[PDB]
Amino acid sequence: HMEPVLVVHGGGISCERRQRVRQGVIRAASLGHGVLRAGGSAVDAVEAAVAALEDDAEFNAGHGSVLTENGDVEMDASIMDGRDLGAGAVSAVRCIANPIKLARLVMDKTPHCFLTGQGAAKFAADMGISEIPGEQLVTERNRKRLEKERQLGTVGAVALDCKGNVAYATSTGGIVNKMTGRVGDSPCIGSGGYADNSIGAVSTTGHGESILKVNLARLALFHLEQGGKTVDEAADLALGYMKSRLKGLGGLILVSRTGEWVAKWTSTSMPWAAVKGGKVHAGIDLNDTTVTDLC
Amino acid sequence: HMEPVLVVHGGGRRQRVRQGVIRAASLGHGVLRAGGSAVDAVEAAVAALEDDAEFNAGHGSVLTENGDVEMDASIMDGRDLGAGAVSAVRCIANPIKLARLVMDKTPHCFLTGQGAAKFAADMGISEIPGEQLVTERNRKRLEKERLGTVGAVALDCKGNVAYATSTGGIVNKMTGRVGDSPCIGSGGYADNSIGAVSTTGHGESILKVNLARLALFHLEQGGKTVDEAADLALGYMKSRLKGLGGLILVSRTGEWVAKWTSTSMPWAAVKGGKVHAGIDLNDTTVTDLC
Ligand code: NA
Ligand code: NA
Repeated sequence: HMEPVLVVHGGGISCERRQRVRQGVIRAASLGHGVLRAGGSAVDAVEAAVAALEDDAEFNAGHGSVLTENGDVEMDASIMDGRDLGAGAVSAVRCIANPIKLARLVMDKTPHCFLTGQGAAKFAADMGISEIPGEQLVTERNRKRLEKERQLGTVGAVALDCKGNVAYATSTGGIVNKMTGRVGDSPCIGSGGYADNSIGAVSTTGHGESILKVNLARLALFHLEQGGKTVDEAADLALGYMKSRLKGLGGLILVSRTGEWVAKWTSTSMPWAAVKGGKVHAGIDLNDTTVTDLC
Repeated sequence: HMEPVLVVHGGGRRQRVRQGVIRAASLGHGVLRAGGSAVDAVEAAVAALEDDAEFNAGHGSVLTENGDVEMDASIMDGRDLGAGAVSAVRCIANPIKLARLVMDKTPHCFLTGQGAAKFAADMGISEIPGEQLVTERNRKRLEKERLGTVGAVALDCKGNVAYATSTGGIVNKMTGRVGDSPCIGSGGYADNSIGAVSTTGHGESILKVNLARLALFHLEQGGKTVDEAADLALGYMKSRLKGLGGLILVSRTGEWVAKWTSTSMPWAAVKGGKVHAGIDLNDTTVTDLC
């Protein structure tokens, strides 16, 4: 039996904002950790944590997603089971409250790993999931950001369950003013995340095009798997390469198969929280990390 | 200035198929001999395979559950890691040519569905009637259910590498299913520091192991040949997931290979005046370029 670990991240700050964002990552991580403490799977727990961050309007996924060039919300998500490399993903999903829950259904109920657009909507209907009015996903802060851009990152979770299984989930609204039908890294296995019981699990955030081009999640783990490196060093190398090769900035969370974990970023900030044992860890910048008793 | 290489593959009547891969690799190699880029050359080769009704890509793509064609394609420039991809494209003759415009004309790497059609429109590319991409063999195969991808890799005269991959997907597939072909690291990968790969076979498996980047991971922790890297990458997919397929690979120094674990994989390569081609472990031919 392994001691379970759940890590979450938000994206990339009106001080009353800092505090709600911090509260949101702590809530989603404690929620996912609760699943693991009850004997649920790593997959069950990442789904739960990421669906909570989707429902939280302060984060760029589900409700609160950034807007496309058309003032529309288009969402991407992916989930992976490190035991059998099971995977599900959805891209350019519209009018769906919880894209990560649809991605998990692609994984579990179809022989495919990735559905897009109208195909993903049809499958959602076949699963009994209802469409919601598009404007319910849109916030006034995001309308404003859209106008500004015409003259935020992802959400994610990694887990290690009591049986030694790892999983990631990632979900996002994308990048503000994106072209209709743009697909970023978050639904793409290898880039937005990767999970393998032989190594570990990763979920990423940042400049999606750079993340895709270096396959950042899978890269962090190649570094971990070849030896002589801790989770910290493996993550700094992977993010180090993205920055040096492409100038692309971002962040990642990583949990090894032995339960060591890290949150690292080369952007200015990355909301994150982790729960292991009886302690909750969280922060946003280099200097504001806190640790408190779980309850 | 390096000796240039172009490799192509098909998926998984045998003479027409063999002629196709050879025609495609010679076309792409001519681009390189004229001093065109690795990207130029992979685009040209895959577009030839798209146009050839014998290969599952572009004209000749397999049909979805609704008897429709939906195509995926990707391209990557190993010099700066530039990349473009499209998924679930309908009514477009040349998906790889759209993928290349995504790479060169947008600040994005991947477009899907109706957004990709809108971008095609912005670029001046016409939609064609959908039935034009449909052959009778494919209407037939769709009945029976009630072929893989195509690819190229290239090394050019200045030492740059690139891949392209394009596919119609899998017969009777779910609407909006996306496979490995448009996904960077899985349908292919290219990086001047190592090499380029393009893949074919069971797409979900190729996605789960990121087959293309995996082949290169084996190649880059040196003292391994391109053959060994391919067998390792492919051997892991077979053993871990029982997934079969194949790949083509060329290193930054010009060594190249075509490997597969499926029953066959049409392939061709052109290097130093010679054209190599095959379908099975047996029937390999080498002839001079004319
Ligand atoms: Na949200
Ligand atoms: Na074709």
